[PDB]
Amino acid sequence: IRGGRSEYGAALAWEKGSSGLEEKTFSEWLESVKENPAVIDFELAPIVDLVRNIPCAVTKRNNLRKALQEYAAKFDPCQCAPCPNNGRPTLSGTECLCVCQSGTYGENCEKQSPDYKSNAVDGQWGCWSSWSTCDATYKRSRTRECN
Amino acid sequence: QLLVVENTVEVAQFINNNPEFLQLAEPFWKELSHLPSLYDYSAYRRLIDQ
Amino acid sequence: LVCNGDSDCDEDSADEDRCEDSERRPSCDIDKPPPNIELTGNGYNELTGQFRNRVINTKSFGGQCRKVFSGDGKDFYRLSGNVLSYTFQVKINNDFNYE
Amino acid sequence: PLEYNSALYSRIFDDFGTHYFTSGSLGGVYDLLYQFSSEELKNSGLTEE
Amino acid sequence: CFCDHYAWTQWTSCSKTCNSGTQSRHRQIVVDKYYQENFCEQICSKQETRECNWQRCPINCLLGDFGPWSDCDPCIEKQSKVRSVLRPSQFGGQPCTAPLVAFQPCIPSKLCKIEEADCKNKFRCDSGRCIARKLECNGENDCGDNSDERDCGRTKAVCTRKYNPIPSVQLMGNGFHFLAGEPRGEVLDNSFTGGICKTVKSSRTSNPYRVPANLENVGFEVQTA
Amino acid sequence: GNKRRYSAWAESVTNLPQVIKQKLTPLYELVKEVPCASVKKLYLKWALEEYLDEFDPCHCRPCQNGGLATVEGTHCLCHCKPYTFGAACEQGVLVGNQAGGVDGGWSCWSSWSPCVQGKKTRSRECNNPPPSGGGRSCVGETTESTQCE
Ligand SMILES: *[C@@H]1O[C@H](CO)[C@@H](O[C@@H]2O[C@H](CO)[C@@H](O)[C@H](O)[C@@H]2O)[C@H](O)[C@H]1NC(C)=O
Repeated sequence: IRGGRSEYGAALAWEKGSSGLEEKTFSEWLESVKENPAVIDFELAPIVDLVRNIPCAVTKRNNLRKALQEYAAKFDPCQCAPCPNNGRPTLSGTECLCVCQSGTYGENCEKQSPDYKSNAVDGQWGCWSSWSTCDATYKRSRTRECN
Repeated sequence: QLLVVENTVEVAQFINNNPEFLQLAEPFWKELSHLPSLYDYSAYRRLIDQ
Repeated sequence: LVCNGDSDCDEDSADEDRCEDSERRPSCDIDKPPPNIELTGNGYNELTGQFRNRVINTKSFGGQCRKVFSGDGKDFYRLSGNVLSYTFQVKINNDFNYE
Repeated sequence: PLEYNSALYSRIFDDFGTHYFTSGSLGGVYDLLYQFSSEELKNSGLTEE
Repeated sequence: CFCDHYAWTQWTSCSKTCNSGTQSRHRQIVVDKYYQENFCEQICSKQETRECNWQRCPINCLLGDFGPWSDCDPCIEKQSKVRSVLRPSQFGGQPCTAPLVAFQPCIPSKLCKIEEADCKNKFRCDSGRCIARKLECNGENDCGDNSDERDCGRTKAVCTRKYNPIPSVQLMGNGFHFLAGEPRGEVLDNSFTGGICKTVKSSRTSNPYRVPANLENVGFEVQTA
Repeated sequence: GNKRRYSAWAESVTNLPQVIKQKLTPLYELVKEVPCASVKKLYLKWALEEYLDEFDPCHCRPCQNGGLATVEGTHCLCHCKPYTFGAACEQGVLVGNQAGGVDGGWSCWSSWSPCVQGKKTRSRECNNPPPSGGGRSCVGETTESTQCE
């Protein structure tokens, strides 16, 4: 359970599940979720857009753009070994963690529920190759195989 | 044989600031103040102990 | 921070010594820190796995009235000025395994 | 710092991350797996000789 | 059949340490008049095999060596030094225990050129936040200092009630580490009201929530997504 | 435990919650606001490494039955896994499922080579015990190298 309030959420999670949804319990929980929601989905925008009303704002904004470039380059989860069961690798600092598809569990999604029959392997991106030397139009380019 | 392995988290997280902006506790700062400024491992070990 | 109405000198509260009933502001309407935020300031011994003693002052309010409403506890709490975030979304994670 | 120093900026993304939410949905996830396995054997045998 | 009449062997040692090996045990069947007569051929499991060591094989951290020290930062006086992960630890491999960035005191060769905010007419909070003069003596606390409010002998009309904040409204303002998929520090002050009470009902029975300035719209539909 | 009581406890933990999950920063990073703070920060870092040496479970010769040896001051206790007991955990039986064998444990790091060519190097052997009977190899690198202090 993510979101809601501890008592009702506890109630729910402690439900064995032998008969599926405890409708009462669930209801209670969902009212608590109205009281205390959790983030389900979102649209990101880069934090450097916020460096807007400070001394040297434009200088620090451009520095932090540069920074975020470098930082991505250095800590992108592309450099993780692929997670099993087409989980998503993520790189918190210097440890890669796997975010598991629903129907896969264990610390690194290593084992899968009876319903996860699908053996399809999703093609996560490789790391960007280095920028090529400037072409006949003075454009550099870089590519990631997706391999 | 039962196993129950069970967590409730309800402070989804705290994130402490970086060491620059953290405020040290008075007794901890006092113990840092009394560290000998030299590798007397007895003192630093008493620090890591507490 | 002197005579804030808040103890910003961690142990001694010397910034609040002998200062006027006029000078101390209603700096914030609430002083109640989140229910165990003191534990977030303990040191940790990674070999023994034990939490050790108080290392960070997690109730340094910095003169701010940084209220947060906990939907879980359904109460207003005052965060310290330093803490980057403190949030109350619950996660409950149950393994039963009977054999 | 005013001058670019990769470390001290990187700290920024350590502390606050790289993006903020322009929009999103809040709510709750209920995710349950229950799995019951059971197996019985009976044997009965009688001989008269 | 009563198959426990033929106890299993102990489990065979797992075929592999770290990549989902298989271990098996078999019943010590002895063929006997009991086995012949009691359908023990038809309805006993004669061997059992299961998963073992399904935990993925640990990958240990490798760190590169540090680059050169930074040039000395004039306003920080603390040149940095950095190194890179050559591979991250994962699947429970040895963590990158050493520090990834180092800092050292230095004496700058150059002076600072940073400037005060000096934001003209806008009210400079003690924090140095600049807020609309409208908000000076707002009757609220838009600096958090209350520095907008300290000397205000008269205050603008506060809204008629202390409306509740929106549920978990601060989550909407935490920064997000896209590379890590995890929330980070508070980036938007969804507490700041801008001296107005825009207010929204989740339901007409509810006490309305106060919509903070940073949110342009808020919806309270319930959806089974 | 019955539903109601777990309910109530999971409520109460709202009010007296404990740190159940953490990410850690070395304590020397806080060495600040004090005379010689810059120097004390290095001596504290060296003290952390000396202490992790002194209390490294490497010193503890293995416990049977996967008992985790831990240095408690001068001496190692074996924390036997459930329903195993005795000085080594040599006695009783493990409940639940085990992959079997003996898992390999690291020897203590050899002393640092004195940063020759500016690189220190040190080695450990994974002989404490050698992984046996199909137990898993010790987890970690055999050697480390660091820049000289
Ligand atoms: C937040 O929730 C609102 C209420 O459900 C959404 O508005 C609705 O959107 C649907 C689809 O466009 C309309 O049919 C309906 O009339 C109402 O406008 C709103 O889109 C949603 N916010 C976001 C960002 O999706």
